[PDB]
Amino acid sequence: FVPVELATTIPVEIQQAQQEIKLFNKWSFEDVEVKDASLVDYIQISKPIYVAHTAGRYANKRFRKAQCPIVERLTNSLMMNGRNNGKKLKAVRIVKHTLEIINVLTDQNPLQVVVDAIINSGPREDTTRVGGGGAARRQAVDVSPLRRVNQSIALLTIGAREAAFRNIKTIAETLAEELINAAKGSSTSYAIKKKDELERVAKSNR
Amino acid sequence: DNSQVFGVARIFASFNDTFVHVTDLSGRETIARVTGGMKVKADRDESSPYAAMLAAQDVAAKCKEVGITAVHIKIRATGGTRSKTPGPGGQAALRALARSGLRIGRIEDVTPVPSDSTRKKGGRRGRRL
Amino acid sequence: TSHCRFYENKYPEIDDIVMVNVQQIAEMGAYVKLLEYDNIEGMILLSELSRRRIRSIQKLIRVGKNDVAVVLRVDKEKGYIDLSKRRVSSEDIIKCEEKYQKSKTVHSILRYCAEKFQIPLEELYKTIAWPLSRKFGHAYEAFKLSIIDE
Amino acid sequence: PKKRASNGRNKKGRGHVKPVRCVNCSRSVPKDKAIKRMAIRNIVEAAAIRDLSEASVYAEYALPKTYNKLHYCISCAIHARIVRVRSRTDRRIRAPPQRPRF
Amino acid sequence: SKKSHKDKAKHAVVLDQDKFDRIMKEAPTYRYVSVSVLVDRFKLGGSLARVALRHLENEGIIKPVSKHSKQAIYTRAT
Amino acid sequence: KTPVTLAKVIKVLGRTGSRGGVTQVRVEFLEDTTRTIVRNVKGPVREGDILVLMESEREARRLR
RNA sequence: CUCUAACUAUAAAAAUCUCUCUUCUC
Ligand SMILES: [Mg+2]
Ligand SMILES: [Mg+2]
Ligand SMILES: [Mg+2]
Ligand SMILES: [Mg+2]
Ligand SMILES: [Zn+2]
Repeated sequence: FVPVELATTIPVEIQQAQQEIKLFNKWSFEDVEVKDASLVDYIQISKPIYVAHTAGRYANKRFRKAQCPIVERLTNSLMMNGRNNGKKLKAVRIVKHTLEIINVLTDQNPLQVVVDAIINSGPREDTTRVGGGGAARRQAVDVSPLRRVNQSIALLTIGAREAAFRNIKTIAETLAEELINAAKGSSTSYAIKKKDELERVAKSNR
Repeated sequence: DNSQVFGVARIFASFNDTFVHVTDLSGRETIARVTGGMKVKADRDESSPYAAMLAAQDVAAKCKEVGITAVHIKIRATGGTRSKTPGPGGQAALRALARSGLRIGRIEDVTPVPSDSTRKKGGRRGRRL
Repeated sequence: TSHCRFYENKYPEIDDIVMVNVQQIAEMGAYVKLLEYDNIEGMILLSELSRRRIRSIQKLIRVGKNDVAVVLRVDKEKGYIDLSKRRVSSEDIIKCEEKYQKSKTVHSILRYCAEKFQIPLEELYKTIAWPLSRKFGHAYEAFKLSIIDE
Repeated sequence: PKKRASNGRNKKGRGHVKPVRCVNCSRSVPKDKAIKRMAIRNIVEAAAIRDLSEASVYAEYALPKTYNKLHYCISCAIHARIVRVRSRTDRRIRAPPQRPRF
Repeated sequence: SKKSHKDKAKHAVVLDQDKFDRIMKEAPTYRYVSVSVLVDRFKLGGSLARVALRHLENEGIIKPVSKHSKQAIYTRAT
Repeated sequence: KTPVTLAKVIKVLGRTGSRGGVTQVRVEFLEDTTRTIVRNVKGPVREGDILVLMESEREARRLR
């Protein structure tokens, strides 16, 4: 489909008609929908990218952190444990594998799956340290949408890591199965389990 | 006069464990005494506005069940010798009774004010928290 | 193979008093197992932990021991328990301590029974313990009358 | 040293005044050194008037106000921020705080 | 600390002919196939998990989706 | 009975709390353009976000 | 050179303290 001759031969799938930017030349951001009306404008699927790693100034300002592609935030949040703080290449490989797994499990183009998992696992009510010293209490507070996104990412990656620790299963696949559980209300997911626990503590302490 | 069968909610709002108690016009016939400490667990939060909404919503449900549709309000603090000031919660109960279906009219305060008697509890130097 | 809860329904009930074995404490208390009902876990929350002020979190919990408990709202969809420790009446603790030990002995006997017969506890409690609890209100009184009357 | 020329009492020519109990801690204080506030408020808070306004019989109801003085012992008056600890030359200013809104 | 895991072998170190039958008719009905899953079904120890999985790529029983190391991702011939 | 409602913040009423990490805002509901309510929020918000409120009428106050 | 309208809502507990005190004249 319209290949261009040059001195250097770019491969088939890279050169064919790729004015249709894809995540890893595989998964498209088109058709990806945001279910909850709130967290739109807090996830950047509108912006297409060819890799999940773009080192840009995304933390100098108050809110430019939201312009980050959601997949890159997930990547950057995979690397925990201190020892593995850097090595983004490792994180991007793991997330690429996990996208492939989601492509396997329930074909549903994986980006929609991860976005839905992000939306679902957000805790809409949190608690706050309010009780003064003597009669300590737990106050119930509403939560920021951006904080819901960030919290969802953190709980997902924490569940993935704790599933992978000293475990034969790998990080890529544990993350994948957690995302699958989180797309629906599968409470088997650790992330949604913690989200439920937090919601319940907030509710019981209205 | 479109057949609004009337009631009086008579919220008694203290500085702890407020009350909502809907009764007939004469006040002789109670409907859903259900109170603030009915639906909260802390026993410190009995005065909290959330207790007010919970008590108010359930007594409103009982109100619809029985048939009462319109309500007059007798807001009452502890009154007497104690603090003369409406309880923090009862206002939230008023708001909830306004919200949940019930028609409201003729707001009144009936806090019992004494004519200077029955020496207030506490001694001369009073509470010394 | 320990399973098959002590009373009629698997999930706790309204304003019921139980006892808990505690294992783990994260931030807001301890979501830890039951041994009065099946083996499910439950939240003990710090604002509702002890009569005195909560000065220490390690002393009053005693991971791996038996403790009083009351359930407020039973999650009869998935198996969650909201549980309390402070609001149990002083006379209520001891009478539940009975009920709890009452329940434990029947299981202690029927455990030995299952392990020697390799039949899962569920069938034994289905066949024996439940009709006894229905007939005499307690399987312990049924066992005592079994000793006396065949 | 005499802290206040007006002696901080406002009795000045009465011998003795009947005592009045504090509203918070119930400490009895002379009815003149008895810092006192007109607690006039609408029976409903302005934040919740609208719910009342459009969900009530008797179109354009009065929505009355509740009236009462509050009498504090000066200890409560200071701690509950009713009265501040002012400065020296600013003590002899007795005009209320410039009519809070005008 | 104490070896309170109470874990047996929980895998298979050397296969059986019956185990080979298991894996052969097992490629169908498992749409996601990885060395992790193969160990997860108690049937492969893991050292030979990759060995067996690569063997499944003899008749094209399971095509690769991504043949990177550190894992193996495959899906049945359909 | 899951009345998950949405409220777009129309104005931010300062930051409160002993920690100082909570922010009170005035939010106008996405539906029912009439109603506004003041509520607490944890985490950064700016003029235009959409708070997901489980509960609607629990109008919290300034918190110490 | 004409005027007098708004308003909220906290308190748990915290005892004691060994020295060593030293100039201003151009
Ligand atoms: Mg004091
Ligand atoms: Mg004279
Ligand atoms: Mg004075
Ligand atoms: Mg001493
Ligand atoms: Zn006082």
